[PDB]
Amino acid sequence: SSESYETIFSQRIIRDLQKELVVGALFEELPMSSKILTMLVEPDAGKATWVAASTYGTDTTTGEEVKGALKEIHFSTYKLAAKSFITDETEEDAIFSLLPLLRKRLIEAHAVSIEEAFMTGDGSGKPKGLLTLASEDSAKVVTEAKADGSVLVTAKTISKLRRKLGRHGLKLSKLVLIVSMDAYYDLLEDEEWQDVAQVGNDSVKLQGQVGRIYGLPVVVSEYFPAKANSAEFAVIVYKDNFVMPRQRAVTVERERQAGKQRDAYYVTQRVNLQRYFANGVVSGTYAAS
Amino acid sequence: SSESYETIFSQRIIRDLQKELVVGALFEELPMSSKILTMLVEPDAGKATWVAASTYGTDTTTGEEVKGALKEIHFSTYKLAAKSFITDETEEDAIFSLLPLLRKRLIEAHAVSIEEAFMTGDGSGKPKGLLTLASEDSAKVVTEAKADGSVLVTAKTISKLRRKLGRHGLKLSKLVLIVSMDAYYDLLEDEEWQDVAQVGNDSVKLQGQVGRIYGLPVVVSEYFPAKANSAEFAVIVYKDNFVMPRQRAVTVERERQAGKQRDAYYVTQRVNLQRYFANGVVSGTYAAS
Amino acid sequence: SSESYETIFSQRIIRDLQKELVVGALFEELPMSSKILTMLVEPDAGKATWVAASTYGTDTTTGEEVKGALKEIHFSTYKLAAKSFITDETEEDAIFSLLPLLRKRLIEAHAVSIEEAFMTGDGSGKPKGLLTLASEDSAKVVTEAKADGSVLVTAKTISKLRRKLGRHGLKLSKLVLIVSMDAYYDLLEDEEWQDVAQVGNDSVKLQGQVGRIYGLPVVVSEYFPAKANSAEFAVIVYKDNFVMPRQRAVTVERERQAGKQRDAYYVTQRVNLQRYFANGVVSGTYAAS
Repeated sequence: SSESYETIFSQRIIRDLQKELVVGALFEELPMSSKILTMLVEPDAGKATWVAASTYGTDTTTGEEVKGALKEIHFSTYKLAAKSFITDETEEDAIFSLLPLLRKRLIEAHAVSIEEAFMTGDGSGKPKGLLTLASEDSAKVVTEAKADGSVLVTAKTISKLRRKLGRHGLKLSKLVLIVSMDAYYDLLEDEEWQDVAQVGNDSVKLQGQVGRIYGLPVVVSEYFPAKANSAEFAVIVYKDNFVMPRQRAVTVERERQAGKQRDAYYVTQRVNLQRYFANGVVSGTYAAS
Repeated sequence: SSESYETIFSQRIIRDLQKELVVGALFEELPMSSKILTMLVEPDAGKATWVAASTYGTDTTTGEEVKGALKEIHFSTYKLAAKSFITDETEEDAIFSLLPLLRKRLIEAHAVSIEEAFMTGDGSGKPKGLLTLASEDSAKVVTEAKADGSVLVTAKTISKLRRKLGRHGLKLSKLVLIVSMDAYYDLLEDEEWQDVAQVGNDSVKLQGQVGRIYGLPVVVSEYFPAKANSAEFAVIVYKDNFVMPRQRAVTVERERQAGKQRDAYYVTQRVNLQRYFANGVVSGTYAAS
Repeated sequence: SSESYETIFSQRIIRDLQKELVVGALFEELPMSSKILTMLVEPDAGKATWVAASTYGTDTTTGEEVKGALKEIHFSTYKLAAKSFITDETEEDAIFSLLPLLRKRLIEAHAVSIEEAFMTGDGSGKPKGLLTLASEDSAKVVTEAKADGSVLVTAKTISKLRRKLGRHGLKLSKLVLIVSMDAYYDLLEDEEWQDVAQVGNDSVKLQGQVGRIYGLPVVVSEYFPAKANSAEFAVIVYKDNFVMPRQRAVTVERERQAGKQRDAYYVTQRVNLQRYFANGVVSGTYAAS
């Protein structure tokens, strides 16, 4: 029964460390059931939470006001499988000497691809990657870094970032920056630490990454191209939208033959990631020029 | 059925979850029953009690001696509702248990709004804003620290007020400091340790607040404006002044229809916030101007 | 008599403890029992076999997708010889137990050789060693130190090599620094300890390797050849790079003759160092360059 049902109820426990890789791999889990879970509902957007039941009934104007929100929350993943195989038909002598050994790895690059696409995705097949949202959140903000040539990615930069988001965001609570390595490359190994960067070690407090640019322990991760023109910087409020419609129980399907003298194990995934607004990130930019 | 009246005390123990929002909420017990509780007392703000029996009631100077008081101790609350939809209609395709998938959110932001209103409010409908309460007694001791950038009082004025109100308040009964994360970047990322400060664990034996200098386990959490002028500290005897005069358990109101492809949610919360005497609270400042 | 079986238990338990000599090597040991574990796959080097299976998997380059990746992962370990008879003519004096002194130091230098061989080894009969496995990748980098003159060498080295380890694992898991005490003579009695060099216990905290560099902890001692041109360092994530593919160990034959009457304790051992990737480590360098 090698590569049947004897281990596959535990590689998902490995995925219980893979999704626990903090490139950003939880905003909020949205457990589910069907194909799509839809709510047409209008989120806490335009508030009005409590009223005192007392003074001015919305005090004239505007009505709704700004959305709202309708879009909707027809929320839906894809099969984001990282289906694998080996040839079992080789190791066929009561082995069982591979059993985490051939995994913890599948589950890795599985998740690595997952957050890779979470920079480098869309909605197609994989959901949104944020560089797609970067180029379209109307905050490709230019020209920040001249980048890879006569550069000063400072924090007046990041001040324009934060004062181009805290609008739609809240203010420094929580809100996140997500960057490149090249960001915390040359904006570390320096005394800048511009208003801040360096490092704010801090350890422990909360989720704890690298840097603490205004306390924000940043996401390098980076699935960018360097090449001067991308983002490094991704200023956005973590605790707003950008939620994770992660759906279901993962069923790797250790199918057998399938010829080629091999056996094939269908490292599934059905999760998704999605927002709640018109806007989202502040995007670079940190451009060719 | 569903949002009709059934998941009920559910949302009350959810309110038990963010009763534990750790900012002002840990206060003094009060299941009211009338509209406004009114007590009467010329309170702890003047007398000077007890007799030396033979020796006397202190003749000419003085006897009244000031005010007083004849205010008196009426306890005036309002209500926190929560008005928002959920479509309890198109979604009927067999989940409903989906209520926990849908809920909390509003009761969350409800409570968020609640304690931010405690920081920021006007007295009316929400109670009085904590910085406003810092403003009206001029707990603003401008400008101890100065305008967001090399800002200079560690616990210095805090020890000044650990003598000033720390006097009709005391020392570590209760004594707290709500701060900013701008302020957390000041006096955490710290080396001192004045009494306690570093790193803000700090011994422990507290109540759960982020950082601790001296023996004041500290609120950061921060619901003011940052920017140069706010009170980035909050030196208040957290056991004397400012009780919550609550009313009841918050009742939720699962009215359904309320027509036209939607429904009707109300979550009537009547806790409050009220003090007694003059001033058992300082704060900041730390000031632009 | 002695020189025989009743020793071996009380001998291999001594081996069961310097088993834990951790003085360079400690991984997750692949156990074996046959001979070769040979695995017929290409590891993590782009697959990550993600699927939409749905949209369009970019019909151009390349497929697999890059070099290579099957080595193949063969694993027949290495029979490790130590050997030393004793005064095998004189526990006819029934000493039972001078060997509690008289043994174990054989396990001492035995394991001394083991770990040296492990981190400095040719490939053959052992497997490979660290600076040796450093020594074909051009991880000999340039020119962070300069011929042991102006050797005040900090962590900029470690910064850009940390960015080299900004790689495909994480940050600081594991990411280490098997070092030299002359490499410590750079950054012991440094005034910096810039990021961190010292105390690196720092409490004590991690394995037994105190001194850390952002958590890059310390293994010095009699491995690095000096005069600048070996590494000062061993910047390797212990996780992704390497495991131990061991099988057996001590099944020492305490054979007898061996002339002038002494007992051939023909000492056995079988463990392994072997890798997967292209790169697992850059280190130093720290060169005469």
